[PDB]
Amino acid sequence: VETFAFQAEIAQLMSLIINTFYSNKEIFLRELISNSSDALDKIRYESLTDPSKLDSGKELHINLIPNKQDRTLTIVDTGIGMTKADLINNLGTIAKSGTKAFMEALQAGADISMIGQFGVGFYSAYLVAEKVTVITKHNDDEQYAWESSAGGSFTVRTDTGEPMGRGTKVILHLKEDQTEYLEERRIKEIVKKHSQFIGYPITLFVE
Ligand SMILES: CC(C)c1cc(-c2cc(N)on2)c(O)cc1O
Repeated sequence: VETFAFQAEIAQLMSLIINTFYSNKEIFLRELISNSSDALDKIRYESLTDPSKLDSGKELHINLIPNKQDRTLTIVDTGIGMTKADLINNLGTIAKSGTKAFMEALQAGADISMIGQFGVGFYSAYLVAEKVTVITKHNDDEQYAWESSAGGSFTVRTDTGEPMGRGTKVILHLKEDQTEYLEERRIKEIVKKHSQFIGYPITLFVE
């Protein structure tokens, strides 16, 4: 297991997300679904010229899996996946510059719900999760697990878990007071409200 420090700007963003009073926490799901859609777009585009890129799975979709026993909500996609280098490099985002721009915008009056416009929507997961685990598999690289409970560091290790084929799984270990996001009707409501027109099937698992 390798442990890394977040860049200062990202630690700052995470602390702000965790410590700022903001009731509209449901936006985290929209941001993660949006990220999954973008990753699915990427593998779709690559497959247009190299159909064999889909050898690792032809179906392009998103699964939402609540687990009340583990107090987790997991968002799974079969998108392009990330390399180890991507994970370390702020999970394939331009988080350093994006954070700067998000900050500049917040000063220009913007609110936290606009976070996705700056390429750092992922970190909104920390509105509802005490810990986030990201499992990912990119074609021709191994499966890796990233994990962080904030506090300035993250870990990366090779994943010995269930082989994914290709794509990304975001596991949200929810805060004790955020278990509404495991309720079927609540997830349905959020998806219908914020993600009604995503171009890939979204399947909400039941328990
Ligand atoms: C963790 C977060 C930023 C995120 C990244 C990817 C992703 C990005 C790439 N290149 O591959 N997979 C994704 O599918 C979903 C996500 O919520």
